[PDB]
Amino acid sequence: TSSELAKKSKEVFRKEMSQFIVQCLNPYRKPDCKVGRITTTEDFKHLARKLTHGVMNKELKYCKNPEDLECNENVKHKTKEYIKKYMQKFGAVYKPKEDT
Repeated sequence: TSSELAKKSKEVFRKEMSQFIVQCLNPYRKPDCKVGRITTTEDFKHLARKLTHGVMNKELKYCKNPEDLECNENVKHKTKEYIKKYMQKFGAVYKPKEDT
């Protein structure tokens, strides 16, 4: 049932994860963020979207069956760790035009 299960699971996942990523990015949008400080809300939102999309794509590659495409613990783990490591490339400020 995973073709349709996943229709709903990807949107739910991407939503959960966008919220989780949003939560994760929250300290970065703060004016005293040392690393990967998010410039603007639009950038914050764009990045949250983008990160959701990259976690999603990478696991869709290494999972292939979206019955497991969930913003689960494993995924969260991978995500927030990915996020940190990701934002470390921006430097002080988040500069997506100089992103990977």
